[PDB]
Amino acid sequence: LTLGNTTSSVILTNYMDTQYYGEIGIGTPPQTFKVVFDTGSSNVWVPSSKCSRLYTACVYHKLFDASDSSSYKHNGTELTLRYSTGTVSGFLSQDIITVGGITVTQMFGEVTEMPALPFMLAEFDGVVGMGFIEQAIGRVTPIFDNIISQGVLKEDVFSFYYNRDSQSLGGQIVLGGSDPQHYEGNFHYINLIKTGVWQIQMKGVSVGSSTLLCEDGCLALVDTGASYISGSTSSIEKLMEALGAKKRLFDYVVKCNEGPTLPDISFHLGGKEYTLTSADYVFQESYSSKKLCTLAIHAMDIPPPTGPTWALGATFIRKFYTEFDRRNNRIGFALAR
Ligand SMILES: CC(C)CCNC(=O)[C@@H]1CNC[C@H](CN2CC(=O)N(c3ccccc3Cl)CC2(C)C)C1
Ligand SMILES: *[C@@H]1O[C@H](CO)[C@@H](O)[C@H](O)[C@H]1NC(C)=O
Repeated sequence: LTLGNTTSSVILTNYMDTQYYGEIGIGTPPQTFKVVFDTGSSNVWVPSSKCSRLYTACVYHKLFDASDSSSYKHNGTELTLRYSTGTVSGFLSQDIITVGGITVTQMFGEVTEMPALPFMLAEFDGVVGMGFIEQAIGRVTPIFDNIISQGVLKEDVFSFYYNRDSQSLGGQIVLGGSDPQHYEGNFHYINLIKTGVWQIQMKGVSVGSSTLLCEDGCLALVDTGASYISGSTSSIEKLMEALGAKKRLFDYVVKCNEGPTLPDISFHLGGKEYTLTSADYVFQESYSSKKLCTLAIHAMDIPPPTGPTWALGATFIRKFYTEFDRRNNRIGFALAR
């Protein structure tokens, strides 16, 4: 493990508080893509020019054209990424990828099958997984592992800052460090339950005074690629019940007036109590009683080995700056400023 003296940031754009993405270039000359950085997976993919135009999602995103890249190297083995809320499919390819000014040779998936629901709902074109090789499909090396192999980063860590807001910085990732301009107080760490997955032990979840949730203990996925906080269907039904929340098709709501009356939600992680006020988790876009406001906390059942498990996504990261320590297998939380 070589540690140099470089640091890179990626500027992130915030879309509707649910999608955070920046820019990467692929090939010679670079073909730019908007991608999301997902600690909850470990592959890289962008949609491919070879994606049937009968896939509307492809007609609406940037497509990588190998035949315009003088650095592309063929491989072609099949690939399928089955995420919690949708699937993509295609084949492996190799080329140069610029990310934060760092240039790295990388194997990625050229997706030739991307469903309208949901990809038609995506602002970005692709994903850059920030997880370990233990979660990478097709045994493909992760892009951070590859960057780490170059020995240029100060520390074997990267940090996420998601702003709430929308002219202003949308978000920011620091490869090989953190940006103290974005957090305050001290960091506080937790060791990953295991290596291979950005997940940690969670002691309890309290809704207001009356602590409903996992009084015993549970798992928490720290997930930069997720818009919401998610828990087991079971856990979430009880959580929601105590908020007077009404469960609809894909989300929970409450009469827009009742939003601010909603109590605090805390999550106990290694000693500190991480609390979110209603303003932190409601989409207050009205104050009327005649209108339903949505909650940034979904119900989602994740299977073994990973699940069952809570997910802490953009709803949480927005309040607490997050550093992913690969060297020590821990995750620091600080108060985002
Ligand atoms: C292969 C294996 C590791 C699966 C387990 N990992 C996972 O499911 C990932 C865990 N992090 C979250 C991630 C969210 N996905 C869900 C998804 O639909 N996106 C999405 C989000 C918002 C709008 C539109 C879209 Cl499309 C974003 C995105 C990133 C494609 C799935
Ligand atoms: C895809 O990469 C793997 C991993 O090294 C390799 O064995 C395989 O031969 C590649 N396929 C081709 C056709 O280049």
